[PDB]
Amino acid sequence: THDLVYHSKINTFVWDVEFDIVLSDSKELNKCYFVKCFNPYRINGKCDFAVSSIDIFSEGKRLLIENEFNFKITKAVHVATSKDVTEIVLHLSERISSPFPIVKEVVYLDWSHPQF
Amino acid sequence: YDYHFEVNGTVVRHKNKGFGYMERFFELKESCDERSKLSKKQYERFNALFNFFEKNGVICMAKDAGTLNTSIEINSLAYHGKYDVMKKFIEEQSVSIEDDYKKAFFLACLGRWEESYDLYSNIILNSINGCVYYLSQINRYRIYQSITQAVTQFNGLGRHYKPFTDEFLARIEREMTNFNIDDLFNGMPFEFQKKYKILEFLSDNQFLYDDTVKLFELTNKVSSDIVVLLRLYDNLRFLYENCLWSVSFHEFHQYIRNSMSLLIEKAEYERTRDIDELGFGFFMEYYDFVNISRHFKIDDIKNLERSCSIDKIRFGEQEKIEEYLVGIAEEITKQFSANGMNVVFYTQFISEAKAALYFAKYVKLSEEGLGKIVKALLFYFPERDLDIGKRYVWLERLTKCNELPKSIISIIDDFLVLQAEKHIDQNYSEVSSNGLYSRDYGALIKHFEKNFISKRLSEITLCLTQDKQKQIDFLFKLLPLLSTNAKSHLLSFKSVENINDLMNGIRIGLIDEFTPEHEELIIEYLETRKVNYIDYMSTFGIWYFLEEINNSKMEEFIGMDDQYDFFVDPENFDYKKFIPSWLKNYNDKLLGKIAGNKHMKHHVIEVLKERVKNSNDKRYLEILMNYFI
Amino acid sequence: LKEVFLMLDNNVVECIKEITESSRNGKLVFFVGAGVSTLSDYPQWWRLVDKYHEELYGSPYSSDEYLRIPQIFYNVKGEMAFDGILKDFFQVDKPTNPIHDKILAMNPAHVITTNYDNLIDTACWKRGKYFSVISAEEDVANATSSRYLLKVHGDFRKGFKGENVVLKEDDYLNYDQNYPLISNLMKTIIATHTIVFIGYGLGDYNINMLLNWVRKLQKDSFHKPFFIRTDPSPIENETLIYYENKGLRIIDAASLIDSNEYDYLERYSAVMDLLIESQENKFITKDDEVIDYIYGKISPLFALQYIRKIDLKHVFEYDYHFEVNGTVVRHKNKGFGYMERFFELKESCDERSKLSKKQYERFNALFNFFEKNGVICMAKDAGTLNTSIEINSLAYHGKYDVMKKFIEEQSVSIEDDYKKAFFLACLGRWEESYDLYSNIILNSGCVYYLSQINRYRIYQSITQAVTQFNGLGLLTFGRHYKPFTDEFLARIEREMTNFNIDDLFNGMPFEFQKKYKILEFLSDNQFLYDDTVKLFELTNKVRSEMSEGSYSFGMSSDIVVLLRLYDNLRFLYENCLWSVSFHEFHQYIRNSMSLLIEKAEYERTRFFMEYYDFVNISRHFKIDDIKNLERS
Repeated sequence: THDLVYHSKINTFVWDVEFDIVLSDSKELNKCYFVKCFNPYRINGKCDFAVSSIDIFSEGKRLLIENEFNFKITKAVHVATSKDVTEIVLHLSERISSPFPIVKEVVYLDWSHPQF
Repeated sequence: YDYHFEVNGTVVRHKNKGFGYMERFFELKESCDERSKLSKKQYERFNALFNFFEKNGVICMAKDAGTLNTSIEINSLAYHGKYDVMKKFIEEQSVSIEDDYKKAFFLACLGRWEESYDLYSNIILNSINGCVYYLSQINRYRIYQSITQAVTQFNGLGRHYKPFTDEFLARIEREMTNFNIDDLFNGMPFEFQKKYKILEFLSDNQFLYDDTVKLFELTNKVSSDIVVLLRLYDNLRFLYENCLWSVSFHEFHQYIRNSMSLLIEKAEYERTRDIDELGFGFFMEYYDFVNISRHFKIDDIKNLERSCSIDKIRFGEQEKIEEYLVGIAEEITKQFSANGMNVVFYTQFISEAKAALYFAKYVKLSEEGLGKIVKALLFYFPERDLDIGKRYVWLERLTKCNELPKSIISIIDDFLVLQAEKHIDQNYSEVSSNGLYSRDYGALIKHFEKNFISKRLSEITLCLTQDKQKQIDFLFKLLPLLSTNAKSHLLSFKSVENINDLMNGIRIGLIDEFTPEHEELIIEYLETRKVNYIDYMSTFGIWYFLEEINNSKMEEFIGMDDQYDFFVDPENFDYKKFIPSWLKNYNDKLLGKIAGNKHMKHHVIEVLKERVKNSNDKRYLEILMNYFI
Repeated sequence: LKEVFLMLDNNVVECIKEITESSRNGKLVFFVGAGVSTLSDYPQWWRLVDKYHEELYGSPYSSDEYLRIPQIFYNVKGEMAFDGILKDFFQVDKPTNPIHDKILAMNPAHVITTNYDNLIDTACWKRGKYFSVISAEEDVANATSSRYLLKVHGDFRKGFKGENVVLKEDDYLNYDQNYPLISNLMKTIIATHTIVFIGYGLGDYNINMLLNWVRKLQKDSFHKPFFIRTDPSPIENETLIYYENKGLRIIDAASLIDSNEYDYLERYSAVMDLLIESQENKFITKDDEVIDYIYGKISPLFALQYIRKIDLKHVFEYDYHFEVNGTVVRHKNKGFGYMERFFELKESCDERSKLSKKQYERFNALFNFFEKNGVICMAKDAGTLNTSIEINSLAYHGKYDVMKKFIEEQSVSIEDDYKKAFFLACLGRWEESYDLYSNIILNSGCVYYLSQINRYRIYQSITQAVTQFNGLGLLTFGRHYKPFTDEFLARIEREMTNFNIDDLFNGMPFEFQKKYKILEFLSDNQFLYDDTVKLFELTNKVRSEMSEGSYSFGMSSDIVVLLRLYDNLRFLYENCLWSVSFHEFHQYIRNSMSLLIEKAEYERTRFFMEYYDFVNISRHFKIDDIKNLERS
């Protein structure tokens, strides 16, 4: 919880942790995390609404989310110190009331945008 | 200490109690009548003295100061990044030992540290005024320090590189074992230590402690900005024109980072303070652009963009900046299009390469130049440093001052087609650290043209079969660029049968308009959720508010998600279930559409007013400020 | 070699010690014999004697025959024939053996040699060392450098002539007559430096002559020279004692390692390599040694009231990082870890009793110093580290009356005057402060150097105040104030006209310059450099964190700035240094606090104010500085 950083531009948490999750189709994934990208000036289509685009990585490779990504966290491990931190994740997941509470790293595209 | 020699070239009497020779010298300089009174030997000495003082920018005394012109001119190929020219200078046979010293600095500047170490050892052998001997001893120890640091860095870190042979590594360790740079000046001839006392500071571990502590004045909130800048230029000119390898070390790079940043922040503070009282400062030049490019990291530039407004800073010598930018982009082609990559020269140059093009957002570039930078950035930049995700941002930044013309559009189209070419392999997948992919480049072209059709991509799309699935879904992110025939050909490969295929279609841009069928598919999912009541539900709600859906049978499912009913009918929504956290997830278009709804507006403006007062959140404050939501 | 060092005789390791300390001190001189030159395959003199013998009698040796046959040849064949054989024998190129490199790697102050070759000369140029090569009488006066390459027997730089060199008899007979300056220079170097003889046999003529002159010197007026013996057989015990009593400290290569009869290079290297690798090694094995080494580094600092933790990395020569939170981190200590061993004794009470009677109290003195200075343990033993900030200085707390009374008391020691002078400066009686500091200098060497620094600083303060009062004081006050009489202004100008603050440290005994390396930074604003660089780095880091709206749960990033801020205040005030009045130091304090409050306000809406924080802003902030914080 000493590496735990709360970003306030998107109400998510940055934490060096992995996730073992199961979707609504019983599929299992091990050692997976997420990365969020704040790009407020993205060239949106007529149907883009979310200000942040999130990529899910498992085993060092990004996932193509072809199905519904509703999921539950079964075991969250903090990478630097192998102590199980799942109880903190679920406690934090309820509070923020936002999709994908804990994220491996947040990328801010605002400061690099030419319209910044 | 008999006089002060100020950075603007004005001499001030300080501590001498004898005859004033500096005042007398300047009187001899201004008027030629007294010059003929000197002897012939003293006449040629005065001419040599006069040449030295005008070359070093020491013009006259403080009380005779008039229209002072302090323009920085660094006569060094190394500072300007003339990589080709120094190579030619190295190749040529060196006439004198002074040329060898310039060569060894150029070899060090070009990453050939083993050759410079050998050259510096050679110069030391043949140089026992003895000033080049001392400077070579300083530089050989410096390059030995650089080699030792690089070996440690390479052992710690993308692929295993061995630029220095272990025989060379063992040799320099045996030559530099128990080598004291501190005793170097004291062991010099006593004539040298008297004549060249000003060169002693080069043997110290740190030599910019004085310049860094004087930087504290730039934070004063009560000229000095010219003094810090001219002191910076003095340090640059001495370290480059005299070819001293300490100019590439961390202490000097950090000092330029500290001095340049604080000068920029101080000017930013003066502007805001002026507007507060006057109610409506720093002017960068070619040298400032080089200093920021060479010494600032991308993070360090990022700290600059957030703190101040460089768009308010006007850039001069833009053709010289462009010449620097076309000159640097040429070297990337030489480094990577050919097999000329120098792994040691790689590490130092790419950081300057990344910073220059990142900072190239604020400069107006000609078309022929802009093509060279874009083509070098898009194609020849290695993916390890500038990946696909970061590279577009570097490319997209160049559009701030240069609105994308046809020729640059062709280059990006060339990049997109080449990206499609690598997708013949099923294993190939774009890796982006910014969550940003080849779709974003095509969106940029469609943003700047709105009518561009990719002919070569159309040919690739029409050639597609059901087998090479990696190519099919890749070009679905490039649908607007394809022709109608290519669009019709591609659409046959995906189906929209169930609701999940609709979301996949909406995410990849497969369809941008809602035929009534998807509304029923949209409708079918919601009734199942309503039946199964006792992620997407919030997503559907926004589309109805964004006028994406005109089915008007959306109100049956009001009551499950607080975001759903918040969007379907703002007038009937209860705002005690409102959570301010949603507005942080909303993009520019959606927030603006909420602002002009004339409903929901006074509720959210109240929730934003409450949040900023209670929490003082900048994101909430800026969301409220920009769109008045 | 490390194994070889482990069972080295206690005498040899002690001999290795004194050689190494002298090398660090810059007072090591190597006396290089023909044995080192022979390693490079230089023509030995015995073959020159053989050639002279062949040209004399026609058919091809006691000690004097080496000197007599060349003298016989010189007498009957002449100078041309003598030099003709000299040229065709000695005009060769030979590579420098690694021992020449290893000799220079010892960093010798001077190199005295009896060799007439240039092998050391070219070795010096390859290494890059500058030596003023002296091989004749005129070279002594025309020496351009302090470091001397003394060829006491001459060389062939002027030419391959017999006069340029001391080869035959009547050159050793009349040596003192033809080389009075060179012989005087060699004796002076030997008297003032520590000498290591290398490449010489124990029965060499030069060694006996030097031992003959040594016996003339009074007992213990000279350092016993070191002798590297590289003969194939181990030295006899009876011969060893004889030469030790003559004045030599013998290091025997044959006793150190097992080597072949003719393998001289390995014999020379085994002592040179052992010498070279002992430079970094601290000879640190047992706990009593560990306390002794740390005490030697720390005991001089006992004169100072407080030491900056960031400055401690200079005391141990960058061996460790001494963090401001009190944690020690290995930085460049490749040998045994004495800091880890020291704290292991601190945590384990039983091992303290294992220390000897002397090393027990030395550890106790070290323990009080390290606890007072806020150095706790290593980073891996770090727990909850919370250190209250306290400054034991009357000047910091504004106890003006208490300091005024303190001046009225009679001084009981020299530190009493030094504290009084600082208080006089802090009370504006800069005249009384200056002449007091002058008195401390006369009667004073830690206090001497600090008084000189403070006296110059107060002199700069007087001169600046005088210029202000003369130039603007009349307009500012409405009256031309004259706190200093022209006699005072003239007198302090006269004394400080030629005083330079830059060379004050260099103009000190070498013992002060090594025990008090950390005090050199007080001459200029270099002592503020590390904290200024750190403050600028975290300021950009902190402001970037606030810009992006990130909040970190745990340790606060400005705690490094917060600790470094009070590290300088505690150091400057408790040591009674006038640097607290520096405009640059005030800016450093103002910038550090301003960052702290901005971060606190950023964290508050998501640190609190103490008595010490109030004083810092009161003393070091201008009115516009405080107004800027109140706006933001």
